[PDB]
Amino acid sequence: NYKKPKLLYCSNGGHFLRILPDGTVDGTRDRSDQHIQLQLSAESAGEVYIKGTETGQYLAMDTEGLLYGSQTPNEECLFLERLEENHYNTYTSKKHAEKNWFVGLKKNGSCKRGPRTHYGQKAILFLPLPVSSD
Repeated sequence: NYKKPKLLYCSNGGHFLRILPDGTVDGTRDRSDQHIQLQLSAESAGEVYIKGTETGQYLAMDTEGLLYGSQTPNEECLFLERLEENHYNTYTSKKHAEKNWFVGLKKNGSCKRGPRTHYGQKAILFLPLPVSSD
């Protein structure tokens, strides 16, 4: 299990985080979706980038709290990872950390924008899962 892709499974409705070619970020319940394979890479300890391998885009959060796919890994692409007691993780926008804006998905699969997210919500809980070698 060395350097293989990962999925991020959201507790809220069981959606996998999805980064679409047009830069849309949402969730899908379809675990065989073509746009859910991710590479999580660390910067400093507890800082991560989340890259959609099928498009080459990095997960980013804009100044309004909306998730989008960025072709370039810039300041808006860094997230602070925390490991909750329930074994799911949360991801906080580093650039907007003072606002406590999380990566989040609604039960309908759409992005729950930064200001609509809230600590303790199922919307913000993501479990990293493997993708098989082949």
